[PDB]
Amino acid sequence: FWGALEDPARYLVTFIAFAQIAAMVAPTTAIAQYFSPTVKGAVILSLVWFLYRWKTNVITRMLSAKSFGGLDREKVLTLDKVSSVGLFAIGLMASAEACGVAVQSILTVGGVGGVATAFAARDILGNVLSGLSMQFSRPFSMGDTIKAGSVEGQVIEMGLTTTSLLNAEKFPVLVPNSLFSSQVIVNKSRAQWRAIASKIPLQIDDLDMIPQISNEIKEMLRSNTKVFLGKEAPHCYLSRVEKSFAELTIGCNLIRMGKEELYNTQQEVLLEAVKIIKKHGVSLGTT
Amino acid sequence: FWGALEDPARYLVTFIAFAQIAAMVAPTTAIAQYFSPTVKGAVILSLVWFLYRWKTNVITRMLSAKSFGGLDREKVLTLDKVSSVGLFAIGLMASAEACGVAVQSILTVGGVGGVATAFAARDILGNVLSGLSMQFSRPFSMGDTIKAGSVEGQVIEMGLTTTSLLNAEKFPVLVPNSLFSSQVIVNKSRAQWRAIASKIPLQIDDLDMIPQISNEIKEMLRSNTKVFLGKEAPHCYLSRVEKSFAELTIGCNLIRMGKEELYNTQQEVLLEAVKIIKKHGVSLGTT
Amino acid sequence: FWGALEDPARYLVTFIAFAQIAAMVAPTTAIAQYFSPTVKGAVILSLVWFLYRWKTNVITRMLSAKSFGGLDREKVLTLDKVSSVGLFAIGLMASAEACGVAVQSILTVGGVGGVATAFAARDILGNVLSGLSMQFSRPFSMGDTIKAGSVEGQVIEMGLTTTSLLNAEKFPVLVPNSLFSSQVIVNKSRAQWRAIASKIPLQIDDLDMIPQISNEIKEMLRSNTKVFLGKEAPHCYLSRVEKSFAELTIGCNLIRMGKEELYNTQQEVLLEAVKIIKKHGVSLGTT
Amino acid sequence: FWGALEDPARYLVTFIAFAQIAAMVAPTTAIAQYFSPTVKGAVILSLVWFLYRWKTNVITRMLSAKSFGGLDREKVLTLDKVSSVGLFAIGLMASAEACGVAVQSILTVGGVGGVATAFAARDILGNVLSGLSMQFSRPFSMGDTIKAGSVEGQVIEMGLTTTSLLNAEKFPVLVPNSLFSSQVIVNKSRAQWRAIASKIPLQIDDLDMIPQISNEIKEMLRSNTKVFLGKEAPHCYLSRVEKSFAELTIGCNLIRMGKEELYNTQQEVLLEAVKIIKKHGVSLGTT
Amino acid sequence: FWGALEDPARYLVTFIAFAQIAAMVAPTTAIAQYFSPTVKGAVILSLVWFLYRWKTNVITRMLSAKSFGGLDREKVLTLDKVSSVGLFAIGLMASAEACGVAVQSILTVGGVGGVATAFAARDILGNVLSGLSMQFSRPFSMGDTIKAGSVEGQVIEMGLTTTSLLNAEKFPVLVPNSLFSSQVIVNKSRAQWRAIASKIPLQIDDLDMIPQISNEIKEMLRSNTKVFLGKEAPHCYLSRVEKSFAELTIGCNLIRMGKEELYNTQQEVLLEAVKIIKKHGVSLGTT
Amino acid sequence: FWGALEDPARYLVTFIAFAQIAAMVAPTTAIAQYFSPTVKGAVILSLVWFLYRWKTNVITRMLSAKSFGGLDREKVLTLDKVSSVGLFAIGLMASAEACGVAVQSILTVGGVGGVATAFAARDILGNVLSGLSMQFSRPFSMGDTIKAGSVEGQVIEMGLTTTSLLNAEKFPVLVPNSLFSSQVIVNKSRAQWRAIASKIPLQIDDLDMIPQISNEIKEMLRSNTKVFLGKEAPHCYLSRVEKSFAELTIGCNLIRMGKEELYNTQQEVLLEAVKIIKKHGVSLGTT
Amino acid sequence: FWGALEDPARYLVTFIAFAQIAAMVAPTTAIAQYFSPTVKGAVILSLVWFLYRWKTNVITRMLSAKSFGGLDREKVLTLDKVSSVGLFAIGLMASAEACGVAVQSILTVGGVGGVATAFAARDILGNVLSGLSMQFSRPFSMGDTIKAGSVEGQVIEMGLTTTSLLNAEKFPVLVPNSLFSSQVIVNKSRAQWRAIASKIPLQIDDLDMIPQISNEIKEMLRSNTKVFLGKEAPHCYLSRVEKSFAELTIGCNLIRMGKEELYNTQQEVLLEAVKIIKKHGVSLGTT
Repeated sequence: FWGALEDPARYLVTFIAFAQIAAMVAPTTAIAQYFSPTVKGAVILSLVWFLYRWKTNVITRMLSAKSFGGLDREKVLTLDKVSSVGLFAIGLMASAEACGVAVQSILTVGGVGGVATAFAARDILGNVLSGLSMQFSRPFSMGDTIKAGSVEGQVIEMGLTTTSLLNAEKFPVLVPNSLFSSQVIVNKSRAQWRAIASKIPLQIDDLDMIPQISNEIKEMLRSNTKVFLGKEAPHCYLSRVEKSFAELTIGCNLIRMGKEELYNTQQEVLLEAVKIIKKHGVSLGTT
Repeated sequence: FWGALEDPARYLVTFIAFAQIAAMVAPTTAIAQYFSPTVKGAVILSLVWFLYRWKTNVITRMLSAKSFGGLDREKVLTLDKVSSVGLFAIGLMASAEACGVAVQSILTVGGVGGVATAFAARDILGNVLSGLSMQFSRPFSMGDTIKAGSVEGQVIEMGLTTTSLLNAEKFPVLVPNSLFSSQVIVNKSRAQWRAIASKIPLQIDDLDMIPQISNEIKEMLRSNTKVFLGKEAPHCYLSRVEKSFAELTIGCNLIRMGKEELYNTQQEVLLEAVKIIKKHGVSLGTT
Repeated sequence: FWGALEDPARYLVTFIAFAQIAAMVAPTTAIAQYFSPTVKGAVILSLVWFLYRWKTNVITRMLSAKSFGGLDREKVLTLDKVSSVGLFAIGLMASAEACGVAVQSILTVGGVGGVATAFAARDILGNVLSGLSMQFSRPFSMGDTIKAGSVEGQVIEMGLTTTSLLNAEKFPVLVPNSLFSSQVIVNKSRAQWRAIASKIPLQIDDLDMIPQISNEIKEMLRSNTKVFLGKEAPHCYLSRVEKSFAELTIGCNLIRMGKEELYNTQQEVLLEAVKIIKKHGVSLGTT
Repeated sequence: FWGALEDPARYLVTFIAFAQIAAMVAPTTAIAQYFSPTVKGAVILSLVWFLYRWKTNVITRMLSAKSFGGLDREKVLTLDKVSSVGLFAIGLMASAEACGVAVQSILTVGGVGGVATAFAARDILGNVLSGLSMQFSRPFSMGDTIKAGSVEGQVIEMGLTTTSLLNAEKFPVLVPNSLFSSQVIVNKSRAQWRAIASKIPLQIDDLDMIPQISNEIKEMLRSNTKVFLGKEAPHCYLSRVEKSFAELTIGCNLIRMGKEELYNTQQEVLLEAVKIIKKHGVSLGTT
Repeated sequence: FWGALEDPARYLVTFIAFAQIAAMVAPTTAIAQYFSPTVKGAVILSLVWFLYRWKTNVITRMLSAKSFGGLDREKVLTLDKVSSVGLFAIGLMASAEACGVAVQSILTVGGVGGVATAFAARDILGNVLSGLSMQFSRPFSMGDTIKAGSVEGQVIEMGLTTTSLLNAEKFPVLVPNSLFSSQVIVNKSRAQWRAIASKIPLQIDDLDMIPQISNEIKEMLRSNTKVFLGKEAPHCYLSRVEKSFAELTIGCNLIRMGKEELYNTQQEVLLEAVKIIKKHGVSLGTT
Repeated sequence: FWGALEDPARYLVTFIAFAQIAAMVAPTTAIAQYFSPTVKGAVILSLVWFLYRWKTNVITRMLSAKSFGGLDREKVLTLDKVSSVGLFAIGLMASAEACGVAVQSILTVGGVGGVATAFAARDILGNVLSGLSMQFSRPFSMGDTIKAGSVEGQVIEMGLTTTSLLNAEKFPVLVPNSLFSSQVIVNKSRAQWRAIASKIPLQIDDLDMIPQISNEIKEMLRSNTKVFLGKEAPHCYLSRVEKSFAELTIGCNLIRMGKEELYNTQQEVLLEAVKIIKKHGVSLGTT
Repeated sequence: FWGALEDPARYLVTFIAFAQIAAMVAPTTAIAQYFSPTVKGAVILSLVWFLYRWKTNVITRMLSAKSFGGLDREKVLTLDKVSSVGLFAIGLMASAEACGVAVQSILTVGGVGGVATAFAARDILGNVLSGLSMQFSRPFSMGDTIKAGSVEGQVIEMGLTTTSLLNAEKFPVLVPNSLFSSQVIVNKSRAQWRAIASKIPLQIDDLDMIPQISNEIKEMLRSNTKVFLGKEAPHCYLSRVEKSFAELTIGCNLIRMGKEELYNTQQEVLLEAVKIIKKHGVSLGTT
């Protein structure tokens, strides 16, 4: 409040301005060595206790009068405590710098004791900066079923420090944002043309009808509705040939499945594929 | 105590103020080079031994008189020891800075010997800052069964440096707070619409009745009471088809289960599902 | 706007230039100690509130007039908020430096409170610099199916901070660029002469016809069309001899396969190889 | 010793004070440029060799006279060697700073050569600070069977740098304290209401009597003495249904077991549970 | 261009040199406080806009005239953008330092905002320095089939930041050079006297003929051509004795195999070894 | 040698002291700007080439005269090379600081080029400081069979940088000391009351005699000589009940076994336990 | 060359010394503000282009005249390029410091742009310092078959940055030296009294003859020649008792085996042990 707090803050620096310092030129060691360390030494000592009144009138204005603020009560009552040590740290650290008493000895205990809280606020401040860069980069939105670190889930909320995303067990995970600027984000809702990589083991003991099984499965997959063909072709090749079988890794490429249309297709592709395998008189394998 | 400690602290700087320095202008090298290094050199040397009396009268006022303080006795008796080296470090480090003796040689052994304890207090101070950010971000409360790093447990206490949460074995884990600003917090009590991902292997050898099993299991799951349907549909599709079977991954989505209502449902969904499988004359699979 | 914002910015420094400071030589402590801390103290205090008008007229010029800018609306409305704390930080940090009030006490809270955001912007700024080095080094292009960390996918987009590459499940992964300057990038589209490393177990119980199987498989592989021979020779040697079998690790080297020509060859090489094995009357092994 | 060491330390600075410097005002370059670099250059050079006598009279006073000190002999004989390089480093680093010879060139080899031992003492000093924070935070006491990193053991000793805790093999592990401020501490002796999570596979082939087995096991567990019921209910639900069986995950919640009362209960709960399973005519499963 | 760009760069500092500053000694605050902050303040302000013309005439000289330079077009068009912010950063950061306006407030936003890009360019600059040390240390050449981190491949190219090496699947891996100064490089082409470590399980049930099998296999291996014997002897000892067998770990040491001469030997050593095992009437084991 | 090296070192600074500088007051720019940059500029330039003679007379005094020193020859011949670049670095870095030529430009290439070797000597200097803290903390002695990181072995030697401990294969491991201040040290020779955690599977199919087996095994273990009972009781409970068996985890607590008395007890406890199991007519299990 | 390069380097500073600066006292702003910024500004500007001639006459003296130097040609031709940017960096960084133009703005772009290459040369310079500490600590020699990180091999070469050691596959691994000051070095050639830890499963079904098997195996092992007994006794105890067997972990301690004497003993100890087992009529186990 710039209309009601400057009275003991600024009127008591107009006081020490006029009463003792400016009007009075008393020659008993008060000009050469006290005119500068008691104006700047007293502007600061009554600008720190300006900011203490501008700060602790967020006690009167925000929590006492308004209904606990735009924060909560326990959030703002420890904010009028962690901003009262960062105001005493700048208060003693600037009031000792202007009074000339121990200038570069309190600045080195408060520039090193204040870089201790910069070595240590690399996690919470890294989350603030990475969550500040998620607003520019935009990897996801409020519905995208992303995954950072096997943290598959749809994004509930996007905060500054932590985005909360609702897990595969429908548990609201609260991912810190520094896991988004240092890790892979597999965004799974801005995804068109999804894919199948299934595998069917099959007991042949023939090893020569199997290019016709591998041809007719491809002829199933490219003559399938809701299958995308502009990207990679539907592949069905064999691998892992053993004493009795050869497992065919069926691959296909769907188009914009909605997760209940998806599993009907991942079911019916594999079932129709097994129908084509049983058409050639060969049963399925033991793995 | 600003009413009873300034006597040998501040009366002996009013002493060296008036007796030797201010009133006396003795010309034998006492003004050009001793007026400033013995006022600021003696304000500081009797402000450090002010803070030593304000500090060691927390011995008389807190532990000797009051019942061992708001800390314990062994907490505050090593606090009147770790604050007596941070007062001798600022005492020699400011008393050597005002006396001009070795200014930037003690400041570089105490600004580097004091950043050794800032390289090293990145764990305990990181826990203080991350536990100070848990008050603003609020990932959990005193009942939330969260997990940070396979550290599943309900939160007993929320401290500055370590929140203690009671484990799955009902052992009170004491998680440091820097595991909350750098890691995922799967908060499991602000969770509505929980889910089932079960799997049922089933020996068919038919592979063509199985869309009717996969349809009738879905018709069980969406006609089930206490099952949420506004989010993802109850899915029952097959995967991993082999020589004799196909395992059906039954998925469902419950609503706000209370962990004893939960397992009755995760039991009866799977039992009723097996009843529907045995209705179609197919038994369960070998995995 | 250098034609319409300097009026209250620069005309009110020509004001305090001429009106009070330059023309007026009033001897009541206004020259020795106020001529420099109120010109540079007021150039800066009306150059910060120049840049506040040049900055908040990107509100009028970019989002209000033009259609939300070359950024979006929510991108530029938090850019006129994160550039208004970096202008108040340089505003108080330079306005306190020119006014001489607490010079090296606000510079040490803003050079340490501004290196807190340099300890912490090592992820987002590391992504900017590594994505700035991807433009010079060029590991990949817009079609290259690269992989950084089991992150196999063709590159959709190449941004500053994150390149997005479409995964093996055709999910648009959004890889941060610092995973490209610190990790291996297996670029799989600037690849000629691809290879096969297959394995065929085979029940012999002879262990002496097997150099003729290993010779005739090599004679298959080097007399194969679309097989590259200028690099490593097509090898077929045995390993892992056991109670009944010896698995032959067939290796070959193809030439510039197009991923649907590829698996036809990886099929027919192994099938023709099994035809050569069954020509020598030995069946395949149990692994 | 402030009564017997100042003789060659301080009497030879009263010597160079009176004999050559203070009383003598010889005009051959001895006042303008030698009065300050040979008082502060000789106070320091006879305050370093004060601290060398106060330091090496811990040789006479502590190890030679007293029985090897409160440390050992090999501890204090290398402490009068690592404090004689930190006194020669501050001795040359302050004696070169007061003599003006190479001020900011020895301070930059001793403020950088002394931050080499601050980059490197982040492990031992991190253990000192984290073990100094274990006195305030108090995660455990001298009997608590804690575990930090699969380091299960009861705490023998709690030092500054390393707490030693006696392992599960009854080997005295010596955990560094920085593993307590950066890692989870599962304190297992301030634990009330311990739990059972057992599993019983059981060959049913019925799948319809099993809600009565799951009801009667719960009726065993809540009608059990020394079982806590104010927290989570005793659950017995099925999971992992397969070709012949369904494994029932029996859970229960005991009360303050003393590790030999515990395993009698974890035995008799599972035995009585198997008695209830064999009461319903179904045998146990194959897993 | 030092023959055609200094005209508006340097002729307009000879202008402000002669016209206003040097020849003119106008006494209206232009000598005591403007002679130094407007020569060095205007040398710099017309040396930055010298380097802007020397820089943006790499636009005219390199890309517009010559065919897109020794870089590409998109490489050099973002190089005339990332060198125009490092010239505006040094331009405002030196032009504000010479004009005296906010000296140590812009230097602390540009020495800390420029060490943000030194905390962050530790990956790309680490690759430049480690790839600059690969030229001195020389771990490999353009044909060496090295491996850093299971990154087996022959080295295609050796760049500054990334050496590209063609993988075991003949995919051109692009390894960053900091994986060569911090990790093991198994250089496999400057390798003489390669080795075999094979294993043969063998069903004996005798356990007493086996020193003669282990002697005759060694007599095979040292009487083998292309086998090196100056280093370690060819060993054949048993290990892992079980119910029926004992697996003999045959070791040998070849000489400078060329990868197709190699596998013929690794085949024929094991085949001849099995011939010696079948000579003693014992068949091979089950593992 | 302070009796024979100061002749060209210190006599040539008494030379430039008296001959040119002190006695001669020649007014041709030799007092205002050359009296200080050529005394301190020549004290240093003949104190660096004092330390070069005090350093390279460790060539004459230590290796040439004495038998290669208390180090070896190859140790001290590279110590008169790595101390001749740290003397040229302080020689040019202080000789350029006193001569005033480029003071803060060589100090910033030698305070940053000398903190490059402080970023990098965090491993070797961390080993020196952690091995300097092993002398105070004392985790082990010269016979203690400790383990740091699955590095089980008895400690042969305890150096400054690396303690060498003889492995479980009796290979002298050379552990760096920074693995002792950052990792767990399971000291296994200051261990009293060792333990057994054995397991016996046993085919019962009774599940009701097994509290008498679990009682009689405990009655064996507490009536056993050389078994400690003041700590945890000898436990024998069952776990992992399956189709036919229940494995009993026998635990016991021995007393100060000497590793050949140990395994006789770990043998005879399990054998006597199996005798008690076969007394109750039940054989051992399949696991 | 201090006899032929100082002509344009030093004769053109004797030129600007005598011709314009020293002899000429022209009063047109050439003494107060140009006498110091153009002597030190021109000593440096003709000492940098002294070192450019002393540097680029390693082009004439080393590679052009001598046969490509003690380095190679490609090593020294990029050394006359990476020392020509560290001479232009110190050239502009000191020439801008003496000319006074932008002193603390180029020093902060070259003390921060030169600590970017100190954040980044922590790998190559860490290898130089750790390989410089391998000369003092001496963990190994040129024949020692050491292992750092499963990097078993005999040491071929010991460089500054990387020691190359020939692998178990006889591939010359090139280990960086920072893997020796931060990791365990199991030096396996300064090893006396090697050991055996073998295991023999054995089908007993007796469980009472087995102390006589465990006694007679020990009587074999201590009555064995080339077996060391001054350290740990030869142990043979049982563990892992199951349905039919008990595996006896035979341990022994050999003496200074030479790797072909070794495996004959590790063979014959196990064979003789199996002979003693078959003497007691019990066959070997199934594991």
